Amino acid sequence: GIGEVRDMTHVYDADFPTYFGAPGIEAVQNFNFKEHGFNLFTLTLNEHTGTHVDAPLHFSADGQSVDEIPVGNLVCPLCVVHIHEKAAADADAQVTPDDLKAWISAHGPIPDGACVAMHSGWAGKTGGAGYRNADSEGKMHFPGFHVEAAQMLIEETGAVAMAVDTLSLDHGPSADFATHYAWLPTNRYGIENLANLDKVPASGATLIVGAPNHRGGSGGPARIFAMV
Amino acid sequence: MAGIGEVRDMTHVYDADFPTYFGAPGIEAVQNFNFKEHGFNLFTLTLNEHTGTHVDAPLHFSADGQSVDEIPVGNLVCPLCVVHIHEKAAADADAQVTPDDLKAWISAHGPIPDGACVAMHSGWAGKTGGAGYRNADSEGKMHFPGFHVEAAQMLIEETGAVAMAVDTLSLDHGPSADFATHYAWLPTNRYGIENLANLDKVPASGATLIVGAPNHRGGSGGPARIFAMV
Ligand SMILES: [Zn+2]
Ligand SMILES: [Zn+2]
Ligand SMILES: [Zn+2]
Ligand SMILES: [Zn+2]
Ligand SMILES: [Zn+2]
Repeated sequence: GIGEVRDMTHVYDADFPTYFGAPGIEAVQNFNFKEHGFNLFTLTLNEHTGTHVDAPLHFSADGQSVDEIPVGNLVCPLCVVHIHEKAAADADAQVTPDDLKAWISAHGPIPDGACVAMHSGWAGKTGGAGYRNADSEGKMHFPGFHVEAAQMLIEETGAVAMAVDTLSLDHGPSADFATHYAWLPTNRYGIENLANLDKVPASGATLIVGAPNHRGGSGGPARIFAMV
Repeated sequence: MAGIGEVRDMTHVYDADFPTYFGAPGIEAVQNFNFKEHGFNLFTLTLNEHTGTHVDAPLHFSADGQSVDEIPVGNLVCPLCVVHIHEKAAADADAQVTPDDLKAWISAHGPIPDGACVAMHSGWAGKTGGAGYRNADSEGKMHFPGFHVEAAQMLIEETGAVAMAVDTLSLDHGPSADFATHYAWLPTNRYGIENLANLDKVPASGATLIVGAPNHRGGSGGPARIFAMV
C-alpha cells in the first residue's frame, strides 16, 4: 500500500500552452509579506488548461460535474498505451482499436474502473511553442484518441477514465471531437495533459486522480499521483 | 498494494457560498460557453487561494518560503496522525491542541515522526452547512478550534512532521489576531491543511493522507483534493 508514488501533474502558469494558444491563468497579488506580512493571490483560471480533468458536463447538457464524479472513479488502475513509436513517425498518431488490442496481448485484461492513458512521448514539449504545433492556419497537430477506439472502451471493458499526455482527448486536427462526444456524455470523465507517463509501468500502477470539486464545474486542474 | 479496502475523500465541495476566514464569496464562476449555444460547457473561475479544503504553502506566511508548486511530491504523501479533541470543543468552541494532547497520542498510538501529517479532528467539518463553522460572535470575532502554538513548537522540536491539518478555516483558533501558528510553522518549510473533512471516517493512526495540493507556479495556496487509505 505504502509503495512508491509518482507525480503526474505538470507545473502550469501563464506560459503554459493552452488549447486556445493564449494564457489560461493570471494571478493578482492581493497581499505581500513586505507590506502586509502574508502572501495571497486572486487567480482567474480557465479550468480547461494545464493538467486538468474533463468532466462529463464538459460535453453534455446534464452530465456529471467535477464534484459529482464518485471517489471510486478517482482511484484508477493505470493502463498506459505506448504509441510513441508510432507517434515518432506520424505526429497525428491516434490510439486506434489495434493499439489497445496489443496491450491485452502483453499485460492481460483491462480492470474495471480503470483509466486508459495514451503514452505518445508528447509530455515534454510543454516548455515551448511546439506543444500545440499550430499550423499556418492555426491548426494544431498532436496525437490523441480515436472515436472508434473510444467506443471500444465502452462495450468491452469497465474503463471509466480516458487520459492523454496531449492537450485533448481527440487529436489536434479534430474539428468535431468525436472522441469527446463518445467518452464524456456516458458519465465517464477524461484527463488531459498527463505528465511523467514515461516513469510509470504500462500495467500494474494505480492512478490517484485528485480531481477538483467546485460545484457545477465542467473541468479543472487536478493533482494526479501514480502509486507504482 | 496490501490491505487496501477503500479510499475516503477528505475534501469539501466548495462554491461561492462557502465559509471563508474573511467572510466573502471566495470564488466567482462564469460559464463562458454553454452546451446548447456553443456545443460544450466551460467555466472561468475567479477565486481566492484559501477557499475550501486548501493548503497553506510556506510562502503564505514567509518571504521566500516554498510555494505550492515547490512542495515536494514526497511531502504530499504522509502518514496520517489524527488527534481527536471533539469532546473538548463541544463546550469551548476555541479548544486548542495542547502539547499534552500530542503526548497522549504518542502513548496511545506511538511516535509521530517520519513524514507524518498531524491532523486535528475537532468535529467542526459538519458545521459547514451553517454559521457554526465560523462561529463568529455578535461582535465579529470567530470562535473555532485550532492548534496551540506550543504544539507546533513541539512538532518541530521533537517530531519530524512535515505537515499538519485542521478542520476549520485556519491552523490558529478563532480569536487569534496575529496568526501565531501560521508564523511558527509555515516559515520553517512546513505546510498546513485547512477546511479538511471526513476525519471521523479514518483511523487515528496507520492511515496515509494523500494531499492533492495545486502546483500553479508561484502560489501561496489553493483548493486541494485530499484522500486517505492504508
Ligand atoms: Zn478539457
Ligand atoms: Zn515505451
Ligand atoms: Zn477536452
Ligand atoms: Zn489558508
Ligand atoms: Zn475521539
